[PDB]
Amino acid sequence: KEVVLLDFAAAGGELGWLTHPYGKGWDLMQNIMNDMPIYMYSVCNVMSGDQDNWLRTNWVYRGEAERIFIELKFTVRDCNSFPGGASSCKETFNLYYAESDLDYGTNFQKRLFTKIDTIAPDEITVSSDFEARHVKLNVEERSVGPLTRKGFYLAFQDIGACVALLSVRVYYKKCPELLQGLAHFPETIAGSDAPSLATVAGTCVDHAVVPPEEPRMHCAVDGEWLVPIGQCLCQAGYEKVEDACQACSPGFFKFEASESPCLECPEHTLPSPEGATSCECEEGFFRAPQDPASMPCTRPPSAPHYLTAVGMGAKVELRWTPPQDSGGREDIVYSVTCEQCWPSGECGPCEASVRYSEPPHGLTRTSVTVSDLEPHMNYTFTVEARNGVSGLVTSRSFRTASVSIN
Amino acid sequence: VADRYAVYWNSSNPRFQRGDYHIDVCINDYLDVFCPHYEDSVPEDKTERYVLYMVNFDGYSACDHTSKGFKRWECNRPHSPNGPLKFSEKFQLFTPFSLGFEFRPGREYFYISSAIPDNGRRSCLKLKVFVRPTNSCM
Ligand SMILES: *[C@@H]1O[C@H](CO)[C@@H](O[C@@H]2O[C@H](CO)[C@@H](O[C@@H]3O[C@H](CO)[C@@H](O)[C@H](O)[C@H]3NC(C)=O)[C@H](O)[C@H]2NC(C)=O)[C@H](O)[C@H]1NC(C)=O
Ligand SMILES: *[C@@H]1O[C@H](CO)[C@@H](O)[C@H](O)[C@H]1NC(C)=O
Repeated sequence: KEVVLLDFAAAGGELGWLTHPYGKGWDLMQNIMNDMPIYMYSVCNVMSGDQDNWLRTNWVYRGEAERIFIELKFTVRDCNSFPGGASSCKETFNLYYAESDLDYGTNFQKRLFTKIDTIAPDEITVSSDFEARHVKLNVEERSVGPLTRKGFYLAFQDIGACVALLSVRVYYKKCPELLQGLAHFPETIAGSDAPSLATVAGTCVDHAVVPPEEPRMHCAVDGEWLVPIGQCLCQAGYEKVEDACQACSPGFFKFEASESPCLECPEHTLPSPEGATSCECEEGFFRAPQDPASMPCTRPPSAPHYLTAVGMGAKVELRWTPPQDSGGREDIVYSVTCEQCWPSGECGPCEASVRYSEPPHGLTRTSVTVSDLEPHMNYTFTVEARNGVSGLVTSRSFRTASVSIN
Repeated sequence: VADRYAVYWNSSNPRFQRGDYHIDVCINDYLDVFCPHYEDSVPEDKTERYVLYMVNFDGYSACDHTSKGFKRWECNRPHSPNGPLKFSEKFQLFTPFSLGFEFRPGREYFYISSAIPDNGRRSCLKLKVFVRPTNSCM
């Protein structure tokens, strides 16, 4: 976006800038064009030889601007299309400028100016663009920086030429206020040097922030933004929408700080309210200390579906099928126990005197082999299916069988 | 009134209502032409509106703006905010606009009007302008 300090063009010709010397130089004409009324500031002392015709714009208040952009529109007439033709004429005039801290009114001072460029035409109005009434108009442009003082002046020099100032237009440059990826960036002003990169701290919209990288933006001299460094993420319980950050729908969630949307509630889980961090668990289901809240609601494992104990030789081979309801998990650990109901009658748990071919508790297999045994005993055995959520439970789940050897 | 010659262009003028209104300007002198201005207390019908034209002799003579001649000014605002609707002209030899017009020292020039409401298509208003020559301006 641009911000204007001046537009003689659209001032309906009521500005009237100081001329010099005292009205013998530059002059203001009206005239029809495209049927609408237009005014110009023209001079044409091609003949009078020794010139120095200034025309000095009012007083432009600086404002925020540091490099201002001047944009003159104008027709210049050719030097051979003059009949008298006194060839001291030209088609180059001069743009100037003054920093001041106080409108010097109609006090004027040439020396006080420095010069920008010597503007010249990209199209001369020649003796023919007249007969037809052809309007050979020039758009030329320039600018200058950087501007320290309160307020400044333009002003033009004529050394004898047939010029005619159609538009003066002054404006400067700021980079649009911006939402770009969950950070908010000001509207903020370009600047004087040519590789001048405005560094602008962004700020994180409602609901979002920085993981470690900072949100930052780069604003150029042409009033453009440039090197997106960083971003902001829709925080714990919220999902990015458009350039907003809308809460998580009826029955969804977003646990951490992620570029990712709202994952819909898992299984065994109660239709969460508006914007829920982790999904609410159902009565009769659980989660572990090293669990993700994505990894749905589970329960301890039903007992081995099938139990047997092949008394193969002297060593009993134990063989059992895996649970019919895993508790929706895949982390089950079989723990096995023993006994000694002797007939006699006195019952009483085993003796470690017996030997196996694998450790007792936590078994990722479905079988072992118990050697080191005592022939004749209602050798009671019981295996157990336990997972990870099998501690939020005193209520056990196991399956048992018995054997005697010879 | 030594560089700038003014004239108010409304029917109720005793130099125009004649028929031979004519003036003597110099090279580099201005000609301000003030339309008929009307206080908001004017009932639309009594508001003079015209369409100024710059023509030659013939064009000046038979009040005819169709054949040849420029259309230079336009008094469509009988209700202009800051006094009367101004239309200016500078009698400078040479002009850097196709738009503009140039003026020869010791020729004469001619201007004529036709009402915007259109009222009585036969007579009309008219100014003549003679240019004092190179050195008779003083
Ligand atoms: C139609 O024509 C009339 C005669 O041509 C106009 O009458 C003229 O009004 C002028 C301004 O309204 C007067 O000029 C003013 O003179 C006084 C005193 O000298 C000054 O204060 C003013 O500066 C000056 N003009 C301005 C720009 O204010 C004339 O005195 C007067 N002329 C005569 C001979 O009557 C009518 O105004 C005009 N009416 C319409 C409808 O346009
Ligand atoms: C031990 O074996 C007997 C068969 O003799 C069986 O009926 C019983 O289930 C076992 N003991 C118990 C606890 O009932």
